Amino acid sequence: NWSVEDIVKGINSNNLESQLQATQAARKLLSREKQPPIDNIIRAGLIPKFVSFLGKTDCSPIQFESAWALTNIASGTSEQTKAVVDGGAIPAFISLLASPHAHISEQAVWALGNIAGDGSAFRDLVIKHGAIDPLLALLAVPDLSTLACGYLRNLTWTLSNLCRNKNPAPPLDAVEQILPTLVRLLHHNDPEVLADSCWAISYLTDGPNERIEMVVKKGVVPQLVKLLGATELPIVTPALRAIGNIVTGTDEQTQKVIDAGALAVFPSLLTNPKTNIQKEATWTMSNITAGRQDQIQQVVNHGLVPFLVGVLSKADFKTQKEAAWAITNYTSGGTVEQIVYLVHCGIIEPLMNLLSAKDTKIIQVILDAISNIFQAAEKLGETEKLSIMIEECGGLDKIEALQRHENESVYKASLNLIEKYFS
Amino acid sequence: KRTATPPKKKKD
Repeated sequence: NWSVEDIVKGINSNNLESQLQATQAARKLLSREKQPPIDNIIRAGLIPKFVSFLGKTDCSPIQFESAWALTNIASGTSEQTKAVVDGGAIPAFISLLASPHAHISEQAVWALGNIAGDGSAFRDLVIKHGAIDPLLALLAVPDLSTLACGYLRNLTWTLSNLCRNKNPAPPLDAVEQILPTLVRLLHHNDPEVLADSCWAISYLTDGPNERIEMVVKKGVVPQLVKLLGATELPIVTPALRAIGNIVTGTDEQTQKVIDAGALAVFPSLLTNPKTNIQKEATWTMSNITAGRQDQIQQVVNHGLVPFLVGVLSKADFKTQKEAAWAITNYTSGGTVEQIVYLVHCGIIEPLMNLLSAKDTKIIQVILDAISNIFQAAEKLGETEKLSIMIEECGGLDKIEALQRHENESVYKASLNLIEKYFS
Repeated sequence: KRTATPPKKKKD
């Protein structure tokens, strides 16, 4: 449990072994659990010394200790990672990546992962120094099983961070250089490797449809669905996020998701005990019901409309908001037959009960959905029956009360409905 | 249509 001053005295000596001991003391000090002294170590000016030690090919232990210490420093605030980067650590770690000693290279992977995880700028800087080539060279083996578990996990997490963050998104050339190894890692059996790969794919699918197309062309959607059916939540969460991001794009990408068999999993996702899983699944359903009428009909065929009715009847308010969005998209883009089927599944009562809330946006969404349903009824000449139904459930009172809402669109919609169909 | 693993991690 050395002091900062003792570590400084040791590192400033002209003895390689004394420097090694002081660097190990620094590592152990920065490895503590309760408030490691990162800021005090930075103020002592020890980062350049560790960076210099990184290059002592003749003394592997000092390389390892300085790498560990710099890793733990770069794991903190953006300012501390900036200190590490300003010390010149990126090229030294990239050089260490090719060390004959495996633990040194693993520590280099770890440090570069932290630096890239800082944000977009440091990610692009790590990429510019040329880390992707040696990193992927570490994984260029016939069978990933020959590599050590921790080594592979750290490599996967570092790559996931190299795929992470937006504004700007990762350079396209780097994504193309990384994607094959990411696909090979997405087929590995270790749960942590799988979760990190799914998070990387999630990051890469968040953005314009061209990035989504990059990912989908690699043919990873079936594996993403398979993992969506996984038992480990750490795997299902990123897989569900990736599938949702994929279906936020073109109708053909959403259709590739559907062909993979994703809908079959949603009965359990829309009833999943974890609120976030339910919310993400309902949002995915909302973006699927905004697609083609063929895709709406595929939502119907899989028996997912009753599950949406259920979510609308009882769920977290945010999941209920996503469900109202899904219903309004369904009604806007659906056939008269599909809107009728939706009514027969019992949407009117829950959708009305949700008009007594205090969120103006959902009130507008619901009134728009009801306008669409009334339009379909007019198409079939059943406007009066729908009116009787919205009455018996106690909705008419809700609409006539919304007529007195501060918002203008709520006022207009409530009135319009009352006067057109209820008078 | 409309629109996590720790970024940084310490050793020990």
